[PDB]
Amino acid sequence: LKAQALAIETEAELQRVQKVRELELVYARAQLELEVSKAQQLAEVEVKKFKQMTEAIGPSTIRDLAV
Amino acid sequence: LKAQALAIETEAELQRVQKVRELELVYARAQLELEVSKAQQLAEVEVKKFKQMTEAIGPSTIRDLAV
Repeated sequence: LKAQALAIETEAELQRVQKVRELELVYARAQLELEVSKAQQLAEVEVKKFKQMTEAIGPSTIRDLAV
Repeated sequence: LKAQALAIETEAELQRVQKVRELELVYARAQLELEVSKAQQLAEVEVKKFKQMTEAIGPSTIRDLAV
């Protein structure tokens, strides 16, 4: 009889753990694409701002700011 | 019976956690585009202000301010 109750509460527990973790995995990957969305989109403003003012000086004079 | 009540309060809890986090994800990505909106738009005033006064000196004389 002690094994019957161990099966009942094991069935109950795994129904919950499964139903929880599967739903938490949806939230986990939504945070990811939002994280990736940020890192790549702030990397655009970094590159483009570097590219604009790298040509203003010119890639012929920038070699003469640390000699 | 203890497993019935564990299913009832697990169903209740996950209905809330799901409904909360899904709505918080909307606010989370609205803060992002506003963050990206700032970083790129203040990077314009930085580049353009650098570009205007980089030509005033001229990219032929700026090499002679640290020799």
